[PDB]
Amino acid sequence: TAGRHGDSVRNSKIEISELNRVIQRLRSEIDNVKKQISNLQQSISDAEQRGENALKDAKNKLNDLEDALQQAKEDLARLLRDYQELMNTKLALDLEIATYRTLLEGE
Amino acid sequence: TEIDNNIEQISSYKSEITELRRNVQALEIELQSQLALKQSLEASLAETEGRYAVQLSQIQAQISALEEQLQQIRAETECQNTEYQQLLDIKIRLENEIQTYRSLLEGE
Ligand SMILES: CCCCCCCCO[C@@H]1O[C@H](CO)[C@@H](O)[C@H](O)[C@H]1O
Repeated sequence: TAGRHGDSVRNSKIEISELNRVIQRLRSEIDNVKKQISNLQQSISDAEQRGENALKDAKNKLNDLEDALQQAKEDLARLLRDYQELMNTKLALDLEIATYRTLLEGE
Repeated sequence: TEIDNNIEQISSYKSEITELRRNVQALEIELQSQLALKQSLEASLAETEGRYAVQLSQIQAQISALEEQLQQIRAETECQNTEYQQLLDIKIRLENEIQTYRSLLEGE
């Protein structure tokens, strides 16, 4: 019967067109995801080099600070031994003074 | 035989439709797999970045502590410069004064 046959051929052809457009859509989206992936890998390597540079800079900063700390300690120690010396001297002079004072006391 | 040509053509369309469907399934699966990979790479990126940020944070903590102690030591050193200077003023005063008395009694 004519109608049924025209219908079979026609709906098959149209189903084929349909399928072919969705195949194209799918392949396009797979291409998308592959490009995203590529970008992600590049971003990983980038993040690595950035992180390493940061670590290096920070380590240099810290090293400089350790050296500065040691230096400040040495400054302080020098100052403290100088102070000890000075104090010894001053105590000698204090001795003289207190002897004369005790002299005035007995009178 | 014309109609027979048409019929075998219908079996042909059947065949092609089957094949295109199988292709579509394969492509859907491939899309799944690719998306999976994308997500696991998002994970790997988060790992990388987090690890580096942590190690940086440890070091930065070291810089913070060190800067802190450095500041404390320098402050102390300034206080002790002050104390020292006061002690020196006192010393020189007593010393000069004594020596004035001495030189006077020797020289008067
Ligand atoms: C408040 C703390 C001050 C103490 C400072 C001690 C001196 C710094 O430390 C020491 O200095 C010596 C001579 O520079 C070196 O022989 C030592 O290697 C070092 O540990």
